[PDB]
Parts: sequence; C-alpha cells; structure tokens
Amino acid sequence: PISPIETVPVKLKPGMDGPKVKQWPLTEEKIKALVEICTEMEKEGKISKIGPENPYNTPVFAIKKKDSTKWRKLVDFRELNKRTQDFWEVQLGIPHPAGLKKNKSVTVLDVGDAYFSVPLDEDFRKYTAFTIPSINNETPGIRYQYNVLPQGWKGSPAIFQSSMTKILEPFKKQNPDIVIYQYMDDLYVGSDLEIGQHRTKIEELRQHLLRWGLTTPDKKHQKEPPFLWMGYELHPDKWTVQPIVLPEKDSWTVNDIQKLVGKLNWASQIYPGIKVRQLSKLLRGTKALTEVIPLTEEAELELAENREILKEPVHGVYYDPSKDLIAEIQKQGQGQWTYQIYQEPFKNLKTGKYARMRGAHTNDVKQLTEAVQKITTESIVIWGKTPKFKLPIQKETWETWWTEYWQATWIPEWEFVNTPPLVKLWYQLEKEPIVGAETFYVDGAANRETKLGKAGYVTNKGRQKVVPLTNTTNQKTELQAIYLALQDSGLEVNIVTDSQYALGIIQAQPDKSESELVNQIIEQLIKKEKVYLAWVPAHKGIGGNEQVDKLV
Amino acid sequence: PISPIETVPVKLKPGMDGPKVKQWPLTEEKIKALVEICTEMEKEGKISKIGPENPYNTPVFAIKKKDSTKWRKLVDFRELNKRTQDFWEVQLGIPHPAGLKKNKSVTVLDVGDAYFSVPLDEDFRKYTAFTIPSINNETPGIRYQYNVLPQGWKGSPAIFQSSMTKILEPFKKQNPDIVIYQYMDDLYVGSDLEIGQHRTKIEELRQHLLRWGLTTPDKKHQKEPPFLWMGYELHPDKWTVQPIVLPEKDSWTVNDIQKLVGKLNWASQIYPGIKVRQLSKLLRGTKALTEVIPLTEEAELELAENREILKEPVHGVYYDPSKDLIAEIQKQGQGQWTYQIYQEPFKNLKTGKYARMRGAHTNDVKQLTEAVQKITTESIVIWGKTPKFKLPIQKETWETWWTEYWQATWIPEWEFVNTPPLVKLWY
Ligand SMILES: Cc1cc(C#N)cc(C)c1Oc1nc(Nc2ccc(C#N)cc2)nc(N)c1Br
Repeated sequence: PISPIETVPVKLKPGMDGPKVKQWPLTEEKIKALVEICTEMEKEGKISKIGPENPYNTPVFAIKKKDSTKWRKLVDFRELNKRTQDFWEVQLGIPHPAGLKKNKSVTVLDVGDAYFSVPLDEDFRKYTAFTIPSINNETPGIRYQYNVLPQGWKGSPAIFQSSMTKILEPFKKQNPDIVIYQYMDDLYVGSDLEIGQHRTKIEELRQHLLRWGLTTPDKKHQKEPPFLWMGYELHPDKWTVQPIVLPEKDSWTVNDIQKLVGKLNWASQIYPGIKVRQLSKLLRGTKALTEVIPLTEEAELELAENREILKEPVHGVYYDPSKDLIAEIQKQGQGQWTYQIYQEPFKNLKTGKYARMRGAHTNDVKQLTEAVQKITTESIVIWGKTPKFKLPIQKETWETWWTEYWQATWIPEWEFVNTPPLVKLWYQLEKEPIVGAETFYVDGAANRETKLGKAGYVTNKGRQKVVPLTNTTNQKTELQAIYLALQDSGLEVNIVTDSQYALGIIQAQPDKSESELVNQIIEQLIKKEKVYLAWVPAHKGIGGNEQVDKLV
Repeated sequence: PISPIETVPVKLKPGMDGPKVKQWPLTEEKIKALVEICTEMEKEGKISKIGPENPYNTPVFAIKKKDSTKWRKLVDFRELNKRTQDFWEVQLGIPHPAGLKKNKSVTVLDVGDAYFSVPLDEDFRKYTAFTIPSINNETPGIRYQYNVLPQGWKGSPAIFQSSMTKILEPFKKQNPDIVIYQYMDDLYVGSDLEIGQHRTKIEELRQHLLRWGLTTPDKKHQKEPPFLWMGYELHPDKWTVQPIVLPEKDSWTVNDIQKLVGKLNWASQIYPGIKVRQLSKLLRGTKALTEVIPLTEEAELELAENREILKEPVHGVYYDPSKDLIAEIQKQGQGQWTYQIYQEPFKNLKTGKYARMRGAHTNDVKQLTEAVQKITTESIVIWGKTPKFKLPIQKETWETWWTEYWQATWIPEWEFVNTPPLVKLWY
C-alpha cells in the first residue's frame, strides 16, 4: 500500500522557490490516458488532488511506450531537481563480484513501485504540483500533487534506500545470517539454508516489507539465474561479464574508438591479456567528437589479439574469507602489464591490466611496483585486505633498485616466480668514474628559432666530431650528443654534459621510452661495460666543456 | 552564556559551504575498529546517526597512537578547517609564544579529550558528517554527525580556549617561568629546568589537569623500562643550522674538483661569498676525470674564502605569517632524510636532516612519514603552524600507508614531487 515510515525532511537550495513550468496541451487521447492513471493513483493515495493557489507546476508527459498497450505517465522534474538541495549520494559504489562471499542459494526480489510506497516530506509536496490539460474548455485546472517519491525527482533514490534500510533493520536482526543487498529496485537475498528453509525466509521477509506498505510484484521470486546485474552475469560459482560484442568498421571515429576501449577495459576484469595502450593512444587531443581516425598497425593488431582473447569465454569465481588472496603479475609488452588474483590455482577471482600514463619514460622495476600498488589499492576495496604477491623479479634486483632510487617506496613481501620473462636491470651506471676510459665532453645546441642544431664531442685523447641536425630542439640535441658519444666510445667511457635535463633522463636509468632517441641510447647503454655520466655547469662556469660549447 | 544553548554560533565563512570529501576505503581491520569506537561514541552521545538530507562528508581514519593495542579514530577535518576556522583563526584565535621555540625542553601533552564535554552549535553539527565505509560497498556507509567539539576541527581549541585558560590558571601562577602553547589538540609545555626537574613540573600539571576535570595520556607511556624511545620529549635549544659542507680529501681527481665546482656554484642563490670563476678555470683544459689536479692556485683562495662563508648563516630571511610555509624532503639513503622549510624559493627559514637507522626494521615510507611528523612538530613550535609538504613519494602509495605509522592528531597538507636531480646534494 502506502507507508507508515517516517519521512525524511527536505528543502530547496537556499534562496530558491518551486518550479513554475506550464503544460503543453496535447492529444486528448493522452489527456484521457493520464486522467485514468491519476485516478488510480489518488485512489491509491499516491497522488493528491490540489487546490487553486499552489502556483508551482511541472510538465507531465504521457507516452504509451511502443509495442505495449498501457501508457506510463512521465513527469519532467529537471527544474525541481535543480531547486532541490543535494543529498548524500546514492551509493555509486558497486560491489565487485570477485568480492561477494558465497551463499549456496540466492533470491532476487523487485521493489518496483517501491519509490511510490515511501512517504514524501509533507511540506515538500507543494513543489510536486503538476497539471493535466483541460481539452480546451471549462478551463480545467485539473491539478494533482504528489504524496510519495515521484519517479523522477532528485532526492528520490537516496531517500528510498535510507527508508528501505531502516525497514530491513528489524527483519535483519532476527536472521543475522541472511545477507541482503539493495540497489536501485533490486534486493538480492541469500542464505545457507536449503531451498526449503530459505524460501520460508524470502516469503517471510516478503510480507515483512508488505506491512511496511512495500509491495513486491512477485508471487514467488522472479529470480532468473544467471543474474543480469550492472553488466555482469551472476551464477552459483561463476561470475562473468555480459556479452561484449566488439564492432568492426572500415572507418573509426573518436567516439568509435572510445566505446571500444571501454568495452575492452571492462572485459579486462577477467579476460587475461587484454591490451589497450595502442588503441587509446589513438585518442589523443582527440576532442573531435566525430572525426575519422586511421588505426595503426599497432591498434589493429592489439584489436586483433583482443578479438582473439574474447572468442572463448571465461568465468570468475566468488570469495573465501577463509583461504588466502594471491595476486601475480606477468609482463606482456610495450610497457604493458597484466595480472590476476586468486585463492586457488587455475581459477581466478578477477584479473586486470596495467600500462603507464603519458609519462615520458619508465623502467621495469618502477613500472612493476606501480602495478603492485594498483593491485593493492584495488584489493583493499574489494576484499578489505592486501594479497600475497608472487612476482617475477629477483629480490636482489629490487633492493638494488628501490635502495638507490631517490624516491620513497614500500612493496609488501612478494615471492619470486621463475616464469620468465624476468624483470631485471638491463644495466647500471658506474657511480664512480672510469680510469683509462676515454672522457667525452659532449654537447649539442639548436637555434630556438631556425629550428636547426648540431651535436658533437671532444675528448681527452684529442678526438672530436660534430654532426649536423635540422628541425630539432635544444633538447633532442643535448641527448643527440650524449648518444653520439656512446656511439664512438669504447667498451668503457666517461661522458660529460651541460644538460641537467639529459643528465636526469638517463640518470633515472630507463629501459623503455616513447622517445625513439632515448630508446636509441637505452640500446647502447646495454652494450657498454662501464658508463659514467657527469654534469658540469651547463654554461657559465666554463670548465672542460668550454671547448665543446663553441664548435658544437 | 551565548544566547544559543551553550552553542557558540559557529559559522562557515561567507559564500562557502560544507565539506564534501570522499572517504577512502580501509581494511576490514580498521572498519571494525572504527565501528567499535563509534558505537560507543553514539552511546556516550558524542555523535548521532544522520540521514540523506546531509550531503556533507569529511574523511576518517583509524590509527594507533603512543600505544600498540587500542585503536584511535582520527578525523581528517582539513577541508572543514579551511572552510570554517579561518573565520576562527580570528574571532576565537590563540596567540603564539615566541620563546617556546627558545626554551630548553618542551613537552607535548594531548588534551584533545576535554572537548567531548562542550556541546557543538546545533546548526553546525551537520558539517562534521563523516561516514564509516563497507567492504566492497556491499552496504552503505554508516553515517554519523558530531554533537560536541570534535577533535581535529580547529574549532574546538578556539571555542574551548576560555575554559582552558581558566584551568591552567593556578599552574601558571605557581610556575610562572614555564610557557604553555596550545595548538589544536596538544599542549606544548616548555621549561628551563633540568631533565627530571622539568619532568616534574610536567607531571604536576599533568596531575593538575587530571585532578581538575580532564584526562591526559601522552608525554609518555609508563614507568616500565624496556629501553624504548617512543616517549615524547623535546629540546628546541639544540636543533639549529645546516651541513652545507664541502668534502675534506687527500687525492683530488677532476671529477672530484669538477663537482665541487657546481655544488659551490649552486650556492649562488644563497651565500654571496663565492663565484668560483677562478676555481672553475683551474680545469679549462679537457683533462681526464679519473686523473689528478694539484693545489697551488690563483683560484684556491676561493675554496679558501668559500669554505668559511658557507658556515655563516645567511640573513635576509624573514618569516611572514601571511604566507604558507613549504617543506621539502629528500631521500638521501641509509635511512637518512634531509629537509628545508621555506616560504620563498632559496630563502630557507629552517633546514635539517631527520635520520633513523640504516637497514633495521624501518622502511622508506615509515621514515618519510616519520620525518614529516618530526618537521611538522618543529614547525608548530618555531612559527606556531604546520607547513605544506612536497613529499618524494607516489600519491597513491602514500595514501595507502601513511595512516600506518602515523601518530599525531593533526594532518598537515601535502602534495607529491619530482626527481630533484642535483638538489639531492644538499647534505
Ligand atoms: C546474490 C548477490 C548479488 C549482489 C549484487 N549485485 C550482491 C550480494 C551481496 C549478493 O548476495 C551474495 N551472493 C553470492 N553468490 C551468489 C550465489 C547464488 C547466485 C544465484 N543464483 C548468484 C550469486 N555470494 C555472496 N557472498 C553474497 Br553476500
């Protein structure tokens, strides 16, 4: 029926009054559609016929949704919803299946007219005033006012939940075992009692709601596994995602590609291996809602391989507060990483990927920790704890790494996983100089205007070289030069630059970079037996580079 | 006697509205702690449950203070503070004892307890709204709102100031040589006394507050000697200047002089005393790094003059209450961490070096998060206020752990920084 629930008080934004939008007369087929409906509502106490001076009005549309006999009244609240105070927002947070515990048998109810069974702050009805058209005669100010949560208003969702929550409470206390989840119009109820008993408790709760005026349009439970919830399919030992159909056009626009990454990322919750760097890379400054964008061999291939991973299904299992939580990571590519978290081998709870933001250059050790962090933050959300990490990196590679790394950091204890490819330091720089090794005073500059520049070196042995560079930056050259050096040097060497810039890009010891040139250097570094990099004052204090600055 | 029922009309600042900060999610451990803590609070009637007509929400964490058993709910009223209290850094503000930074010893006591007595403005209550979360949102947050001066919100001291002054009155009589500065939830008591002497003046006061209305836990833990160090005592008198020292060597190679050149150059936005034009040229040729260069110079009169000018503290640096203090920290290795507090680039007001171990049970976060706490405290003593940190750690990582080893009842403000390159060569 209706409800004995206390109402939640409401009010409009400070210094704002109710909406006064008038009605757009229409098909008297609809003016007669509504009238019927409104009557069935007022006879139900939902709506309330009002008087003369309730200034406020809000448009009421009436659409007989296509391929259905009945009509459904529709009130457009936009205005009130702009005049309504803000609420503690309706849990936007959705639980992740991988975090749902167990329960041998679940029932899903359907509190539909639900919102229409919860009281509406008395003093707040005024503003719900709406009117349905007078067939052009007798001037009907056929005016009705709402006495419940109008299926359109702002504080409707939240207030429903609150109201619902307060409701369950009593029932909840007599069955501290039955766990119930509410969200929108659903109410998932689950038990550890055989269908016999369990159904008693569902039928039970059922009436319990009914004494609260909450009518559940289900003689039995209209539950139909698997459950089609928030983009997932819910089963009795498996949870997965709903059909992820991946398009294939001869031409892709920005919104084309977007919707694609989307379906991809989401699919990545359980389809181990989904890559997406290349695709998304396409959408850059890509603020052109509808502008064709040619894919790249890279994008097509990933897209390909993604189609390949999708062609065969994969289920995810639920959770055991009793067993452990383990997460492993494996490297799969262009600075792309994938992972999966499980309690027992060969089944998963969920899976996921990880690539670096548009950040200049990275490194394997840095990146793997970055993944571990992401997994950690995620784990606290889903499970409320941190998993045991099994990682493909020797503990000595990481200490030599975290230890010498200028930035704080703390990764819980992991466990080495021989499963290559391993995460290793492809190289290290001599902290201390090199005796006997040639010393190169490296440099490169460019006219910040003419776009031109040159890179070249000078040695202790008297060797020198300058290479012409066009369309470059005072930057790309400072590296150019370092690179020129590494090129001509021998197995061992001492380079010296005026570029804290270049100094620091190499200093960090990257292995992968978006910048082909750096990758260029990264190559060479590998080969060197011992490389020592040093930074003397860029310009002024003109020491040994005093001579590379001029003829470069 | 404010017309309002003991409520001191509290009011957010003009054209400003309540805090709408997100609650990070915590481990089940903490959720459990927080629900136990709050269920009591509900019963002691300090907080009450709220509904949906409350858009407001300030974060809350669960930490462990001086102890290692019982947990503690630490609300993050940073946002609420910026939104109110500035209209309360004035109205009901509390002055600052320039000599405190001077005294020999300073001991900090936690009086954040008194507050729970004084009732909060019934109209402002709504802004203290905090939410206890659920694991995986399998339910909606538990929602509570304060009814008393909440601890953490810079309102309490302010409002409560009267009542304090009064209590402390007797003690300030007998002992008039001792300074007492309050800051939020702590009392900073300083004396010229000798060790155990001071620790007596404290314990008296401790007993003074304690016998006249208010509980007072930490300066320390207990008399039980296990050879620890978590007992909180302080000594403004020593902590002073910085090791902007050059190396003392026997065999100087080029690399060795080459650097010396740019480290001494760097200090060209600081000490005027040097420009090593002369010492720089001592290597105009393109000699070898590994190689060696001797002492006789036109230029060494510089490592001369400079090696001493770098020891006389630079003047021209002035605190400025209007400006925000900004602290920086560099990881230096061997559990060693340097730091500088400034207002205006290269005009360092204070520069130190918190260190712990070298490779014990400690770890990078914990130390960092310990150095911060240190620096924050020092700061509150000197200029009576917390600085803004530019922390050398990845946002997300700090957000996951700092709660851990965190101990103070205050949260400074922070942001995360880059690779200071050569700036790392500050020690
Ligand atoms: C079924 C359910 C759905 C949603 C949402 N959204 C949220 C909750 C809290 C649920 O209860 C639980 N269900 C299951 N597994 C499960 C069991 C049977 C069926 C069937 N048929 C489907 C799922 N395990 C749990 N630990 C919990 Br608690």
